Amino acid sequence: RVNEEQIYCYCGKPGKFDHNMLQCCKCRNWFHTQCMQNFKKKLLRGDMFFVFCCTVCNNGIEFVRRMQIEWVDVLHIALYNLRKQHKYHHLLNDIWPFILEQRHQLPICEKWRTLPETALMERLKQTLKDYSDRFVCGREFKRAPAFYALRHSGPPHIPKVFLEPHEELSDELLEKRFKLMLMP
Ligand SMILES: [Zn+2]
Ligand SMILES: [Zn+2]
Repeated sequence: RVNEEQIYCYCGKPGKFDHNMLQCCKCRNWFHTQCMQNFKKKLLRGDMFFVFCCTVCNNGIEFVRRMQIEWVDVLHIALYNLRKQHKYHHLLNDIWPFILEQRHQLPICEKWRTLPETALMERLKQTLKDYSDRFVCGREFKRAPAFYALRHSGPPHIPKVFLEPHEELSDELLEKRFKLMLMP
């Protein structure tokens, strides 16, 4: 009755989407990063912000590009990796440190990367408000609210990129068609 059908990589083994797996834009098949050619980077759980095209669809040349991600993406990644932390998460105590730890590693613009901490705090506070649909705000008794959590169980929202088989794989096309930003 309830057997979950697991998708498979071309290697023949199953896998998890939010755990080192990417989907080809052209063929729409899923691949283990290891089962890819020269992809060897540890990936935070939920972080799939890449544009991938396999060797089959791209004339034998594997195509990977890292996306440029916004603060909401960083926050969703933060809350997704933490929570899987025995209800909510204090902004200053649990969310703030983690982003600071990973700021260097995250695919964001230099402005975001080198942004002052006070200006960063207010920017993060507002982002969580603008994205109230994804983030619940929690308040302690007789305390200003400092607690946040994902309103639902899901991983970071990531825009789907599906190309026609005959289309060029230019960064120009990806930005014109899908409104994406790519990390240089
Ligand atoms: Zn493919
Ligand atoms: Zn595989």
